[PDB]
Amino acid sequence: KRPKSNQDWWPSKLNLEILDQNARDVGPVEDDFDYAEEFQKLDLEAVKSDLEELMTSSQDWWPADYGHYGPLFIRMAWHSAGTYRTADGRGGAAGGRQRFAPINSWPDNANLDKARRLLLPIKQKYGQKISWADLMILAGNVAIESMGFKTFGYAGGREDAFEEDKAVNWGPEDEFETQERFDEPGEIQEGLGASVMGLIYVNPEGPDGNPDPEASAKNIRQTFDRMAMNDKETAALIAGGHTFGKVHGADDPEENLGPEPEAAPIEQQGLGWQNKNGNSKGGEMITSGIEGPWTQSPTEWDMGYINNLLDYEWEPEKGPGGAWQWAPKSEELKNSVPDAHDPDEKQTPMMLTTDIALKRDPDYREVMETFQENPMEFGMNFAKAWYKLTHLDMGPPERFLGPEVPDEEMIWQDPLPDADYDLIGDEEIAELKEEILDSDLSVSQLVKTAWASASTYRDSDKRGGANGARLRLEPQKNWEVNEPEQLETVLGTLENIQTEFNDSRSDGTQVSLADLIVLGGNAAVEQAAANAGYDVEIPFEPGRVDAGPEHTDAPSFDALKPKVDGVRNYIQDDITRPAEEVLVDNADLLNLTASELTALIGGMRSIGANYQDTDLGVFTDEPETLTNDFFVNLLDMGTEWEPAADSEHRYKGLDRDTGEVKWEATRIDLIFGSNDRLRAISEVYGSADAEKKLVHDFVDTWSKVMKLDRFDLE
Amino acid sequence: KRPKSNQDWWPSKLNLEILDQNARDVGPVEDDFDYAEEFQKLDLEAVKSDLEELMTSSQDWWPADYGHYGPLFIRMAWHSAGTYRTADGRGGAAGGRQRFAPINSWPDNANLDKARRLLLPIKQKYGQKISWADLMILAGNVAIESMGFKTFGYAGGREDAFEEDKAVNWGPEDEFETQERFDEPGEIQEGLGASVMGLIYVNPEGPDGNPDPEASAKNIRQTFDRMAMNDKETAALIAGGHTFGKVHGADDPEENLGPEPEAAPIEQQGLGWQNKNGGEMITSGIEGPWTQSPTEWDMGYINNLLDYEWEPEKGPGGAWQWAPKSEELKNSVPDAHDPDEKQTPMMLTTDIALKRDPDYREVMETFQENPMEFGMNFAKAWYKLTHLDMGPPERFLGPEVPDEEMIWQDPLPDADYDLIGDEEIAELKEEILDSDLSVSQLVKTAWASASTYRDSDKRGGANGARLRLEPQKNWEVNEPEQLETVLGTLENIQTEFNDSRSDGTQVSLADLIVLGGNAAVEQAAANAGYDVEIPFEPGRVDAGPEHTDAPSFDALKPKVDGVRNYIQDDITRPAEEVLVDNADLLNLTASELTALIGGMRSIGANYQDTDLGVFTDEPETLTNDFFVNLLDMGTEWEPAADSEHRYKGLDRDTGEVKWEATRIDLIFGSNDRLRAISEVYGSADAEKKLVHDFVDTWSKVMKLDRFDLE
Ligand code: HEM
Ligand code: HEM
Repeated sequence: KRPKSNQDWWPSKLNLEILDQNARDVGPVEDDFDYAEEFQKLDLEAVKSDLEELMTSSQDWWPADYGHYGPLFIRMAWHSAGTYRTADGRGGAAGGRQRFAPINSWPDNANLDKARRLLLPIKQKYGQKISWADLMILAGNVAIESMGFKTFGYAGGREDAFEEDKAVNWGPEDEFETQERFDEPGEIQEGLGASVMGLIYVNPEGPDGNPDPEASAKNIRQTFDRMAMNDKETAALIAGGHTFGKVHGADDPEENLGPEPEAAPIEQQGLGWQNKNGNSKGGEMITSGIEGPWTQSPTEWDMGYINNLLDYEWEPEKGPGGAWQWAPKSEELKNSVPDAHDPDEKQTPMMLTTDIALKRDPDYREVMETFQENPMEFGMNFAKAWYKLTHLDMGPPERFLGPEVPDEEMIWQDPLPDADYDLIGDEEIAELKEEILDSDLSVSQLVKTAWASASTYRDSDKRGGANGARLRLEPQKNWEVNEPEQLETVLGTLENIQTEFNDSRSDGTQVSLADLIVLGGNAAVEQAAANAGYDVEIPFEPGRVDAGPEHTDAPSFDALKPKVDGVRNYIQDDITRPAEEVLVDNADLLNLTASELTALIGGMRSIGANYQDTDLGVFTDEPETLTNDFFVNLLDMGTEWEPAADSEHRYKGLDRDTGEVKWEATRIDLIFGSNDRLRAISEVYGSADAEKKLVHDFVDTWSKVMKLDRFDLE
Repeated sequence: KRPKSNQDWWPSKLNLEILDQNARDVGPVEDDFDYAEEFQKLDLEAVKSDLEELMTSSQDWWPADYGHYGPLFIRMAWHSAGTYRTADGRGGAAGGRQRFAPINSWPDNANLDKARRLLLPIKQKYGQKISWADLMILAGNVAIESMGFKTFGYAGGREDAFEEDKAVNWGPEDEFETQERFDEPGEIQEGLGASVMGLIYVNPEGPDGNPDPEASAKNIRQTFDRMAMNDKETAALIAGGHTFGKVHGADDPEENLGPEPEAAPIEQQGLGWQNKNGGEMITSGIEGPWTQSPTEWDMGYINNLLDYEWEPEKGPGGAWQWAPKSEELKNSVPDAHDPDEKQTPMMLTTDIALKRDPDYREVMETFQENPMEFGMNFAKAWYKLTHLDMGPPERFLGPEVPDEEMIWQDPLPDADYDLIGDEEIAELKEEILDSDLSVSQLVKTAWASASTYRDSDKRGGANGARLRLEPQKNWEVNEPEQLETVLGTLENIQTEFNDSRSDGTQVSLADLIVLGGNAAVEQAAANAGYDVEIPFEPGRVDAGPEHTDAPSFDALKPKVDGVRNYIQDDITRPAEEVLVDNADLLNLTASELTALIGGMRSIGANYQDTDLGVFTDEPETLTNDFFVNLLDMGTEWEPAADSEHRYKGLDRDTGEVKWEATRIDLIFGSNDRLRAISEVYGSADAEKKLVHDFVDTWSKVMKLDRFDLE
């Protein structure tokens, strides 16, 4: 049978498994070497040369359309990066997770198992020097280039994952190719990048399977927006992409294709969708169930897509695979395209409902008209959009490796300016820490501010962090959670210190506000530990710079705004999920393990760095003194808990005997004494000789978070 | 909502998560610090003194019955150790996993959340010096001692787990307290230690809820047998345990108790079964004490059971229970809380089972004839029950460990001789390689010796050379005929060496087996062009039949052996699932398992010397050939005709039949995660890494039962 899962018995059980993924690096790789180093040893041009040859080296087990695999590889790359969501930065091509379930078996990724299989020889040849992640995007680039279109650039550095990302919530649906996320097109439930479970963006036949182009445009626009693309970028990508290849639907996929990869027999060795007539038959190939090319020359860059779409009238019909597609009302395009495999046959172009959407929608139409009138403009926008699409989850320019990285840095890379001054030394670091502690700022204020600065980092797409001090810029400076009013006060004091420090130097040395914010936080934690009798020294890495509005796409940073913040015990009154679930989801972005999260929160409550300075979870009589009081008091059976009257997130801790109110807290605090696993960690920290251990573990986790975006140490 | 799992989309997806548990050590504890060292610092007597006081220190949130928590702690300890299964060694008290789901929420563990909570202050007071696992058993011991019965002994050493054991298959049922595992009592499906999902062993009311004691006895006998206990031990444990306390069922549990811990509100802070309404406690739904003095060791249970006639009835909680016919026992027991109230003794269907079943009755009559005999059968059975998953005697720690070692500990003799040195080792290795034994014979034999180890209960392993004794020497998988040949040759080497020595130095056959294996692996590596030096730990001893309970070792027999590509024809689960299950027992991660099998196939050490999975034309040469050829798209795979787990690999262009393989070999090229690992080892410049990873894993397995080093 099956060893069953606690998840099955209790559907609402905290999914700590997502944090366990941060406790180790699954896979055979040794944790002594970084991929960046290995990639640097790669002869990129040699790999591209091999990719070039592969493009026209048809393998019989999966015949190349028109004798060129290029279009297939472009789709592969498109789908690899296409799962990206701006909401949490998850999905995307950075880990090459298209290779693992569930993505590897999504209907929208049908036959991409074969595409990836074609690249295996090249992958084996270069080994660790090139990740599957980097290889898949490079294959897409070489494809495009070999078909007459120079790409804007390419960067390597994507480290391969060895399993799926367990933290990604792909939707509520209990079945692929079905949707329970939108009633009206354009109103998809927030936090999802697609309109249908198992699809990249939208249904190619139209919303809910109805060939309604106008409605389709609403979903296309919303989904692409959730994938960081605007109208011009979306139109450029779709049009540029569909300028190549064709759709496959020789027959109905629901009855002519075998089980997806995950459900396929062991002998298929990782492949899926076995065609009843044999995969070898190019003329019987089935993928989406839709059939036909978009242009007359499917393997050459040109204006064929835009011209076919705009210059002709189209009608909705049922294709050979039984799916909705569009045919031209004219007879000028009849059999105007050669058959993908039969040298003695021809085909007629077709358009997807989603293609017609670009022509029917007013705004998209304006863009397409402009593109048709200005080929160079079309090319320019597609080149930049393709580069963006394939690199948006790689983080800052510091992480872009290789000889093909453009000199130009794009705004979506959240670029950082150079430090035109000498860095502070050890003596200055000690000096500044003392000066910060000697100001009117409290330990709580300093800890709260440093956390506000670093807490925006997310390991999914490497965006956020303390470097740049974007906390002082829009929109962060005005985020409710950051307490704008209070924030300005703290930053003013730190700015004055910066001013006085810089003016007193005579050697060219300067300190950034970004560093002082973190340095003040470290000093505060050290002081808190000192008040408890412990002497700890937090390692500090100077060099963070102060980014300006010119380096910041303000609107794009709103996605990093936390709805729940554990360190500050902040809970937005709009959250749907239980507070603890959001807490775990956010902890994952900071690469925290269950134990680290526990030490962080429990240690923090001893210091007391709450939003609006509440006493929620602050189970101690000596605030700003780092101890294990949180755990000792949380575990005291002398206290009985209950939801607070007329409160949405408040709970009261009452003396079991007297009935007196001893403490107040939220689910963020109480989850550590409720969840079976977290309670086990709490018991360790709440024991008699575990205070020093908690202090050190807290300090280690604090330091870890403060340095998350310092890729220079990576 | 919440993120769905691949498990939900694909129910039959390989559960590699069980192997991932061997990769990292969740929990806040350092990876270096070892528990044995910390327990050594503990003042055991001080802990017992505190537990002694706790027994009569009633806490308002869970008032002690009869003013003594002893019985409750006994039940807590019995349930902690009670989930053990000999089949895989899983379950049991060694990790204190009663603290985590699903066990912490099984209906049979109702209100033990409170029992464990009572121990929290002591746990906090002593910290890392005593694990929850050790403390729960110690609490049971102190309870028994405080109520007038001396225990046989106690050993510390149980390292706390920080999560549930994902490798345990608790059963096929989709609902607690239901059973889809037996059609006739005494015929429960293989591999399960209980007759019902969510219960420790059996239904207290009777099989399928029918109060039939003769039938109940059949399930009691089979389940306890699956937990390593025979008739005398079973009767002694039940009678001894029920000499204490009572069952709680003031009203029906189905409508009077709140949700189990895992489903309880956050404010309950880990507790569950909150009563929705002198002791109105409700646990099992059955109500009443077994004896007149529930907090005193005596013959009350046995006398009440055997000296009176009993009849079944529905108690106040709506459950089956038995009442005595005589009015002599009516109101003979004080109420657990209401001092001005009395109660009549009761028996469970499972207790009446000990009287109605012919064989159990004979045992009980014997117990009643001599309390001293009953007492010691119970003392020894309680010790066994609570220590059977702790491994050999070397792992038993503390001042209360008995000088006497029991056969279930799989004891080992002392080495009454001087250990061999580096020169002797080098010499012996050469001697082995100079014999007519092949690289394959040596690797296979060393694997056969070491592969029986299981991390679940720490049984098995190469120490003791039990491979040469019954029943292992005759297991089909070990190829008896071939094994004898190897052992004979190695035995002659041992004899010659031991005689040649003059300073009293000797070498065990146990060590020669492993040394031979290592030498062979080092040779296989050398054939491929690699110089590897496998570390060797001399000191394994040769156990004899007197240190071996032969029938108990059959539980360690493999149904599937990946290294030897052996698959029993009676397996129910897919071979790859058994492979993963067995890999977990060897503490292997997915990558280690992958390196082990792949590397092993280049060496070629298959059962019956088949070419299954041996994707290389250079056998006994350690390379990454397995992966290179497995991943070659030039080859197409198909199921072998009329085969069970066999496949054929054909060249796609030439039609040449290149290879033969099993699901064991092919899963590494099919499963999404394993294939990613395979691609790494099958890469152009990864052969050296594969060789090293294989060697490291081989060495790891050979040393699994070397606790002396732990
Ligand atoms: C509104 C978004 C889109 C939808 C609904 C969509 C749709 C689809 C469908 C249904 C197929 C055919 C699969 C098959 O049967 O073989 C296909 C393929 C293709 N798509 Fe798109 N697509 C979109 C966007 C994009 C983008 C942004 C790119 C790349 C810049 C790309 C490029 C391709 C290429 C090159 C092919 C042809 C593959 C081949 O010849 O095998 N697509 N698409
Ligand atoms: C498979 C055979 C057995 C069955 C069916 C069984 C059943 C039960 C049930 C139904 C309860 C009452 C739970 C409650 O309502 O509070 C109980 C309690 C008890 N059991 Fe057993 N049991 C068995 C074996 C054992 C063994 C082997 C021992 C220990 C040597 C033990 C010791 C206890 C103790 C001392 C209590 C009383 C708890 C208290 O007073 O709170 N039991 N059992």
